[PDB]
Amino acid sequence: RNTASPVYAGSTAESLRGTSAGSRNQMYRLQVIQGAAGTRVRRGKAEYLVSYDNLSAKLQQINRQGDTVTMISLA
Amino acid sequence: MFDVFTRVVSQADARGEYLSGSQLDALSATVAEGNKRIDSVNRITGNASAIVSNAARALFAEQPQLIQPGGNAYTSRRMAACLRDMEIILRYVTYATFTGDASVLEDRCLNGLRETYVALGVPGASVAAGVQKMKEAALDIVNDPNGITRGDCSAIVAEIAGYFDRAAAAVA
Amino acid sequence: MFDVFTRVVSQADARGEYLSGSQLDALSATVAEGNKRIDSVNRITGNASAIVSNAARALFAEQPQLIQPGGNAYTSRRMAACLRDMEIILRYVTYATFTGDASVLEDRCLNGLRETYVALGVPGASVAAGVQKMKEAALDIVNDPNGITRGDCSAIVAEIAGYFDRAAAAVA
Amino acid sequence: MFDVFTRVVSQADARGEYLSGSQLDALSATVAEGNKRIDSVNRITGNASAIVSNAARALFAEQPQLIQPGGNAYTSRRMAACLRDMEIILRYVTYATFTGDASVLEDRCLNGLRETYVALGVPGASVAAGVQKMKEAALDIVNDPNGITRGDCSAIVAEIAGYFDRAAAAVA
Amino acid sequence: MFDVFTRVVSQADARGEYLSGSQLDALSATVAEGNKRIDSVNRITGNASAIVSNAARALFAEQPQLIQPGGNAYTSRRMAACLRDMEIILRYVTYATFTGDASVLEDRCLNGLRETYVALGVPGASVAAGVQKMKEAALDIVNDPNGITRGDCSAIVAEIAGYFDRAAAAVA
Amino acid sequence: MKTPLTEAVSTADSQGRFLSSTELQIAFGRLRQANAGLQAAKALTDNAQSLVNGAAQAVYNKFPYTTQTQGNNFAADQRGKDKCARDIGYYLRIVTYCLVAGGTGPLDEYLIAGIDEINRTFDLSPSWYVEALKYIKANHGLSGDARDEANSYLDYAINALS
Amino acid sequence: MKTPLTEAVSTADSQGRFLSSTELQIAFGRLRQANAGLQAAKALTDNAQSLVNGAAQAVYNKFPYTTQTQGNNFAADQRGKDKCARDIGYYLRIVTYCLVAGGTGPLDEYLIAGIDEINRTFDLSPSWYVEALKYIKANHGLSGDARDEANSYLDYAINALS
Amino acid sequence: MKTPLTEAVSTADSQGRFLSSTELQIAFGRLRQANAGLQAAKALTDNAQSLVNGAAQAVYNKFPYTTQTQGNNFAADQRGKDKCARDIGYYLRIVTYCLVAGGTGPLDEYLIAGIDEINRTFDLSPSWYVEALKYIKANHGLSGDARDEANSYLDYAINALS
Amino acid sequence: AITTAASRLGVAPYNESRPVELRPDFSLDDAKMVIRAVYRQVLGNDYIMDSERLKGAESLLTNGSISVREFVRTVAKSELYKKKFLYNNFQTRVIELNYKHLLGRAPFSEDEVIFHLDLYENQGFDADIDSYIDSVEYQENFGENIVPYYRFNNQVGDRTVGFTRMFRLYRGYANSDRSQLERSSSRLATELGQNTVSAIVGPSGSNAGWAYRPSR
Ligand SMILES: *[C@@H](C)[C@H]1/C(=C/c2[nH]c(/C=C3N=C(/C=C4\NC(=O)C(CC)=C4C)C(C)=C\3CCC(=O)O)c(CCC(=O)O)c2C)NC(=O)[C@@H]1C
Ligand SMILES: *[C@@H](C)[C@H]1/C(=C/c2[nH]c(/C=C3N=C(/C=C4\NC(=O)C(CC)=C4C)C(C)=C\3CCC(=O)O)c(CCC(=O)O)c2C)NC(=O)[C@@H]1C
Ligand SMILES: *[C@@H](C)[C@H]1/C(=C/c2[nH]c(/C=C3N=C(/C=C4\NC(=O)C(CC)=C4C)C(C)=C\3CCC(=O)O)c(CCC(=O)O)c2C)NC(=O)[C@@H]1C
Ligand SMILES: *[C@H](C)[C@H]1/C(=C/c2[nH]c(/C=C3N=C(/C=C4\NC(=O)C(CC)=C4C)C(C)=C\3CCC(=O)O)c(CCC(=O)O)c2C)NC(=O)[C@@H]1C
Ligand SMILES: *[C@H](C)[C@H]1/C(=C/c2[nH]c(/C=C3N=C(/C=C4\NC(=O)C(CC)=C4C)C(C)=C\3CCC(=O)O)c(CCC(=O)O)c2C)NC(=O)[C@@H]1C
Ligand SMILES: *[C@H](C)[C@H]1/C(=C/c2[nH]c(/C=C3N=C(/C=C4\NC(=O)C(CC)=C4C)C(C)=C\3CCC(=O)O)c(CCC(=O)O)c2C)NC(=O)[C@@H]1C
Ligand SMILES: *[C@H](C)[C@H]1/C(=C/c2[nH]c(/C=C3N=C(/C=C4\NC(=O)C(CC)=C4C)C(C)=C\3CCC(=O)O)c(CCC(=O)O)c2C)NC(=O)[C@@H]1C
Ligand SMILES: *[C@H](C)[C@H]1/C(=C/c2[nH]c(/C=C3N=C(/C=C4\NC(=O)C(CC)=C4C)C(C)=C\3CCC(=O)O)c(CCC(=O)O)c2C)NC(=O)[C@@H]1C
Ligand SMILES: *[C@H](C)[C@H]1/C(=C/c2[nH]c(/C=C3N=C(/C=C4\NC(=O)C(CC)=C4C)C(C)=C\3CCC(=O)O)c(CCC(=O)O)c2C)NC(=O)[C@@H]1C
Ligand SMILES: *[C@H](C)[C@H]1/C(=C/c2[nH]c(/C=C3N=C(/C=C4\NC(=O)C(CC)=C4C)C(C)=C\3CCC(=O)O)c(CCC(=O)O)c2C)NC(=O)[C@@H]1C
Ligand SMILES: *[C@H](C)[C@H]1/C(=C/c2[nH]c(/C=C3N=C(/C=C4\NC(=O)C(CC)=C4C)C(C)=C\3CCC(=O)O)c(CCC(=O)O)c2C)NC(=O)[C@@H]1C
Ligand SMILES: *[C@H](C)[C@H]1/C(=C/c2[nH]c(/C=C3N=C(/C=C4\NC(=O)C(CC)=C4C)C(C)=C\3CCC(=O)O)c(CCC(=O)O)c2C)NC(=O)[C@@H]1C
Ligand SMILES: *[C@H](C)[C@H]1/C(=C/c2[nH]c(/C=C3N=C(/C=C4\NC(=O)C(CC)=C4C)C(C)=C\3CCC(=O)O)c(CCC(=O)O)c2C)NC(=O)[C@@H]1C
Repeated sequence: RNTASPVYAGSTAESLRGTSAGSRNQMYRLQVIQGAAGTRVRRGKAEYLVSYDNLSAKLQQINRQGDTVTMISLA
Repeated sequence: MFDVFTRVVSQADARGEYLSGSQLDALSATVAEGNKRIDSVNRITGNASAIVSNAARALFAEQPQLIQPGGNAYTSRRMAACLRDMEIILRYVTYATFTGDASVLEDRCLNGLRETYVALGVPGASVAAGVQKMKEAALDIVNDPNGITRGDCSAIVAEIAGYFDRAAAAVA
Repeated sequence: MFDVFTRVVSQADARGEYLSGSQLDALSATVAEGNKRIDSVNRITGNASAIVSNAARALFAEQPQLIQPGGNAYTSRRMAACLRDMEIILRYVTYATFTGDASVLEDRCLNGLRETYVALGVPGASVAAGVQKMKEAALDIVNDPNGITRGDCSAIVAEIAGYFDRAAAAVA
Repeated sequence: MFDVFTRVVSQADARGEYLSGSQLDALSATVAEGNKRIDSVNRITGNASAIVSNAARALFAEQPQLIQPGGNAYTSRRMAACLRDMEIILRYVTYATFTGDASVLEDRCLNGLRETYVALGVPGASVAAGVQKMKEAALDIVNDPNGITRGDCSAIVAEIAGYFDRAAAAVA
Repeated sequence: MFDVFTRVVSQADARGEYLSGSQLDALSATVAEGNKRIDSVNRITGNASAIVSNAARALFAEQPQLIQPGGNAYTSRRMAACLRDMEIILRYVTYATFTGDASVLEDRCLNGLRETYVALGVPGASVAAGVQKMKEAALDIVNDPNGITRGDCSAIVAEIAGYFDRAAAAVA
Repeated sequence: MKTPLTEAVSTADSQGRFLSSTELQIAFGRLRQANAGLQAAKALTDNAQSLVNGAAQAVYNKFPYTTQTQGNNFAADQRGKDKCARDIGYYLRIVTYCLVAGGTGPLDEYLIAGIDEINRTFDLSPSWYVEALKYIKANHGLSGDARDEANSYLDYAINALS
Repeated sequence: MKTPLTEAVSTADSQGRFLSSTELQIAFGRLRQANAGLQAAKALTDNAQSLVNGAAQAVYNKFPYTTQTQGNNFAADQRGKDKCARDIGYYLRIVTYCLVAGGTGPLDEYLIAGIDEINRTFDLSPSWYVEALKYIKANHGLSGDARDEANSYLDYAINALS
Repeated sequence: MKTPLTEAVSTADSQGRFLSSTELQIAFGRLRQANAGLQAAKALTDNAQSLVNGAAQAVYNKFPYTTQTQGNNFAADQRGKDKCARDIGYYLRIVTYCLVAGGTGPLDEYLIAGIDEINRTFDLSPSWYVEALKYIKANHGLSGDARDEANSYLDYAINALS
Repeated sequence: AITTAASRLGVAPYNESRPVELRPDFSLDDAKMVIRAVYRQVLGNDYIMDSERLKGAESLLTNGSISVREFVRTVAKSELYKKKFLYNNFQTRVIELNYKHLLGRAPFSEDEVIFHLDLYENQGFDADIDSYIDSVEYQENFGENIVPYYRFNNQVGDRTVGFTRMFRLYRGYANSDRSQLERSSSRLATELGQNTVSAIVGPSGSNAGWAYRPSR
């Protein structure tokens, strides 16, 4: 489709944890393609940062809405 | 977002400088154009539904592939989303005209829009054609000399055309 | 996060082994240093405001470009954020000193901090210089022989120095 | 929330009637007083901190039981909450002055406030005294003849006094 | 919540007084009982499952109407809720023993429990019977002279019995 | 940044609405005000050095210990005096931005947000700057709408510090 | 993990606070306990094979059907006996971790979280492991604080299984 | 409020758990500290009048304008002097509560929460109170654990003011 | 909607408000409005002191490191939230507060109390908080980027009992959850157990009989 993607190589994948990264202090970055099939959708491509404890719940949320997961990595 | 005034202020603060006399004079000239600016916003807004619907009809007439079955504007949901997108873009163009700065249009509407359309298969070039049709109708509405104090609105019309041009370029 | 004890446990569990006698002896030595560790945490915490403010003043004195108009520490919000960051890093360094393991500092504070600063344009080298200033002040406070039972605190001071050095390296 | 204009409109709509000529003329007289209204709002706002602090000092001087240990204004948290309450009531009184209608005070500031003070044990009679002190200071500030185009502000001052009286009555 | 120390502190602050010599001595006496208090908490906790299950089995034996079809403890969902409630009450009893103050038990567990059971038809008298059964078992466990440094735990035992009595009285 | 035009659009945007007569009236209000603000900004700018130096001396006169007491937070040396004149210059300059912008946005974004932390951290007394701002009010020489708007921002800063 | 030091820092971080006398007292409590905990771990480790083998035999003695009944979940064959001795070894080893760490964190993280699903899925009786834990309690020969802390973790596992 | 016993139960309650060896260790830490804290509270209480009066005079010496300048926020008259001695007494009394409670809880709840708003509203310099707290630190005469815990709360208040 | 009785019932200010959304590429002022909106909503309009602010969470929210929902989750799991609403309350009262704060509505049925009481008892407070925020209901109303708000108006999936119970938990604009007449007591323990409702009593100021509360 003649487009680019963000670069998450080396340490560029890292994101700040603080006290918001759950019990394991790990963040997961979910890149998705989404549309409006609920709240208004503002962007066709979105990123979500969720802790390990909420990673399962987030996948079902993305799944229930019919949105596509393009990449998941540790942040 | 910035307006015409805060844009100059932000640049001056980053340099630690008072606004120069020239910059103040330039903003006074902007103030002098205020009534014409307000009229242009009011005129586009008052005709917004006609501007969108007429442009959409003309767009689909010239590009029948959009509305044929399987077309990206086919089915009620996608047609509705399409008409919504036209209305959104026209709305933010009026916002930029009102503030006198493109930041509201760029930040809130156009940023990410090409990526959204490419991701979802929306033909951006067709969106650009629809924006151009809205541009033509909106500028004609602004330029109508009937029922208004006569004067020169070329500068305001040029500014509005630029916002439409940026919108057309952003999606294509 | 790990402390000095659970760090050894986690490594042992992954190997399916009981802690060796040498490993238990090493932890026993760590327990013998516990009072020195608590004093060092107390002393740094009791002087936290002075350490942050004195280091910040020295940083801006040596790097005046940070506070000039347009500088990254110019305006109240950005200065307040900068002082907040210095306190946060100090706080997490004291956390690592308390637990005896860098995991809390690395996992919660430093991970992704460089990317945050690069994106914002925060000069990482200047943050590292700031952290370095806090380090020298903190170690002097920890090493002060007055008003405390006298003894050799070189081990804990070396450990605290390493935590500060980790923070400087993570942001530079 | 209503303003001075929409208050009349709402009453007219509930009757299904156009505003009468008398009602339109009355609103025209309100518009003629608009500059005085804006000045009064500006003057109270420009002295808001002094009005709150001076009134609070006077209230605690006359009612030392509020600030002694065990008093409802004792401890920094309760004392700060108390000062916030005075500022909030003054802020909403300026809103009512700005809109020309008490609805914003009734709908938001005084809505549930008596329940709050009864539940917490806040002495409502003492809040009323504090509100009375702010009223006295505010009206003097509004009426100051210096540095303003001279004219009769009795009508706006009487209106502002009523909003203060409303707030004082709602709490005690 | 309050612990034994903060309960005295909160009372002193409301009076604006330093703690008296007798009050400090009383808290010093409480400290001397701390090891016994910790042992009592540890012993109840280490037998928590047996205390709850044995009490529940005893309760249903004396009161078979709870577990007959249609009985309030009948069905797995209600039986699980019943066992859960017994564990909750025991848990907060151990909390109160740990802190030396009944506030956590009152605030978290007993405040509203009677209203809940009355609304749902849970027989409060039978809950109180279960609580008493846990009390006799728990105090026997606390008083066991084997495997512990000998001494007088009557004061601690009396306090724990009071918390159980308070729980039973709250629901009966 | 709080200015009449930015708040008009932001409120409309939050409602997903085209601009209506309400927002146009906001624009007319700005246009009635804008020239007075620009002239006020010009007058303060032209007189900036006299106002800043006069304001700093007003602070030193009201709080003589600031020029007599050693310390990093005081003005007993040229270092401290230069910092103080700089700070007062920041207040005046950002006030002229508010006059240009037509709102407190420049003060909110550049100066007021976080000022409490700075003064606490560096042991700077808000009363010092209040005195500096009061001098500027008493000496900028504005009249009419220019005076009223300029004083609203100076009083806005004073209230933020108090 | 749930240990005094990590929990103290976690709670402080949630409030954005530096560590205070409360957290320092938590450290002192840990220091009072740690040497006894380390001594308990050494004693259990040195006696691990005797404790594990003894515990496995105690389960077989109390539940003889486990050594006589064919099935994947039983210990009638050498396969099942080895699985059983392995599991009891896991309990003892992770209990020594709790003594080293001064908390139930290792038991929670490694063993207790999810044990119910495992026992249900593979038809393993919790009562078997309760008996093994009871044997270890009765035979580790610890005294004083080492006994108290070790039995607290062994009871923690027993309570989780009941 | 933040004390070792309250924090221990708050952690377990948040987790819905019985108290474990972690929480028991916290209690042991409290018991190791408590007697020294009670001793410090008694010593400060017996000496409170001398410490408060000396602390107030130390502030007046360091900031002589406070006793020379007219204003409601200054101590030029007996009214302001009485207010000042009252405030310093509040700090000293609430510090004794921290020693009794074994944590900053009393300071957090009774004094520090909202102190910034009070000092701003009434134009009180936090530097005045920092000087008073430093005087109490240098003059309470405590030693050992009593000194350490007492100075931790005095420094805790100082840091909150700076 | 609610038009005639809106002001009387304390709903008029919320009729006049719009959801607070954090758009992509949000500005500085956008982040501040979210933080203010989250603190007012999630903490039940209690005054928040500067020492109580979650400065770290605010920083991450401002930086885009955490979304609005994750910021809401961070506030809800903080010691500030637990102090205000957990440690001094019956868990049914806690469940009531969680529904109002995080979902902007009152509990509908005893089943909700059963679910969240068991979830807290078995998995702890943090697990229970996740259940509200990761719920389908939260997803459909607020999603990733909108601050929770009171849902006074009728929606798909509503029950009428929810409307009447909202005014048991909401007691007016100039009020907080910790400053109501019933104080720490559960408002809905009896109503949920018996599946009953009570006549709506509006907030003080606009209703003379605002203080009516039945006896035991
Ligand atoms: C180009 C845009 C066209 C044009 C505009 C134009 N307008 C004016 C002057 C005014 N227009 C207004 C507008 C309004 N008054 C209202 O009450 C409302 C509703 C909110 C609106 C929209 C006003 C107030 C004025 C000033 C007074 C006047 O009527 O003259 C001018 C004159 C120059 C000026 O800047 O004032 C012009 C040029 N004129 C054209 O010929 C273009 C087609
Ligand atoms: C009672 C309130 C006092 C009082 C007021 C008063 N004001 C005016 C007239 C004006 N006041 C203003 C106000 C402002 N101009 C600005 O630019 C701003 C800042 C944003 C403000 C607040 C204006 C615009 C006017 C009109 C022009 C003028 O300067 O006169 C009057 C005169 C009558 C009128 O309504 O115009 C009065 C009476 N006067 C007193 O004596 C009271 C103490
Ligand atoms: C009534 C409760 C019973 C009783 C108690 C009792 N205990 C002690 C003394 C101690 N108990 C402990 C407890 C522990 N040590 C640990 O390591 C842990 C595990 C985390 C616990 C729970 C301690 C440390 C002591 C002090 C040292 C010692 O070994 O004795 C006493 C003695 C008096 C005292 O207060 O110290 C008593 C009386 N004794 C009985 O007879 C009751 C059945
Ligand atoms: C027939 C009963 C009457 C009538 C029809 C008429 N319709 C249009 C235009 C459109 N019709 C639709 C409808 C749909 N498009 C879809 O994709 C689907 C869902 C699968 C539906 C139901 C749409 C979207 C349009 C507009 C775009 C388009 O032209 O395709 C017109 C022309 C309207 C115009 O302005 O061009 C007409 C004439 N008109 C009558 O008088 C009949 C009684
Ligand atoms: C109409 C001329 C053309 C067309 C449009 C079309 N767009 C979409 C979907 C989306 N459009 C947007 C754009 C925005 N959403 C916003 O909130 C804003 C900022 C305020 C903008 C600019 C987005 C985000 C989407 C996706 C989410 C949504 O649909 O709401 C569609 C539907 C795509 C689909 O398959 O679902 C369509 C049809 N399509 C054409 O063919 C015309 C050229
Ligand atoms: C000070 C020595 C230097 C400096 C700092 C500076 N930082 C920011 C902004 C941010 N800092 C952080 C960092 C954290 N937030 C946290 O919660 C934690 C713990 C997990 C850390 C480490 C973040 C997230 C931000 C962005 C969001 C925020 O503003 O809080 C700024 C402002 C940047 C801007 O342009 O807004 C500044 C000024 N700058 C310097 O020049 C010094 C070298
Ligand atoms: C000061 C003159 C008196 C006083 C006041 C006092 N008030 C509170 C607590 C609250 N005040 C309010 C009021 C409002 N909140 C709002 O949002 C609005 C505007 C819509 C209003 C009017 C509320 C809701 C509270 C409770 C929330 C909170 O966090 O406090 C206190 C604190 C009481 C306590 O126990 O903490 C105090 C002290 N007290 C006096 O003695 C004076 C007479
Ligand atoms: C039979 C296959 C084996 C057996 C049974 C046994 N069960 C119990 C005790 C209880 N059984 C239940 C089960 C239920 N109660 C319900 O309400 C329902 C759902 C409708 C079920 C399935 C319960 C809750 C209990 C405990 C309370 C009670 O006694 O009613 C016992 C006694 C256990 C005890 O400790 O008292 C026994 C003996 N035992 C065997 O050996 C059989 C192989
Ligand atoms: C067991 C000995 C007896 C018994 C118990 C029983 N209780 C319920 C239901 C509830 N129990 C509670 C209790 C609590 N909630 C709290 O917040 C606290 C403190 C943390 C406590 C103690 C609540 C609120 C309920 C309602 C929700 C739920 O059902 O879990 C039941 C179920 C009743 C029903 O389903 O209708 C039962 C069975 N019942 C007996 O017969 C025994 C005497
Ligand atoms: C003047 C009234 C008095 C005074 C001033 C003084 N200020 C500082 C230091 C700082 N001042 C600021 C203020 C700002 N920085 C900004 O970016 C803006 C917003 C645009 C403001 C208002 C800051 C942040 C500092 C600290 C960092 C810096 O040095 O720039 C000092 C020195 C303090 C120190 O410890 O170095 C002084 C002396 N002091 C007096 O006695 C005057 C009465
Ligand atoms: C002494 C170092 C200096 C000084 C003191 C001073 N303080 C006030 C007024 C107040 N002080 C407080 C402080 C507290 N109230 C509390 O409840 C607590 C926590 C338990 C504290 C720390 C408050 C709230 C006030 C205002 C209300 C009151 O007056 O009680 C004054 C008078 C200020 C005024 O304008 O009335 C003074 C003089 N002033 C100096 O110059 C000393 C160096
Ligand atoms: C190391 C950088 C410096 C140092 C430390 C040191 N401390 C001790 C001993 C103790 N320190 C404490 C600490 C406290 N007691 C309390 O009540 C509190 C307040 C909550 C604290 C922080 C304690 C309890 C001891 C043990 C008793 C004792 O005083 O001896 C030592 C001695 C060896 C030891 O580890 O115990 C040392 C060396 N000494 C230096 O010279 C360094 C500058
Ligand atoms: C029509 C025949 C009559 C009438 C109706 C009327 N109702 C309302 C407002 C509400 N109606 C409800 C009812 C429900 N909400 C639900 O979710 C369900 C169950 C699933 C029911 C039955 C509610 C809760 C409201 C208030 C909230 C909302 O409207 O969203 C109104 C409007 C009231 C107002 O605007 O103030 C009206 C007009 N009115 C008549 O005169 C007819 C007799």
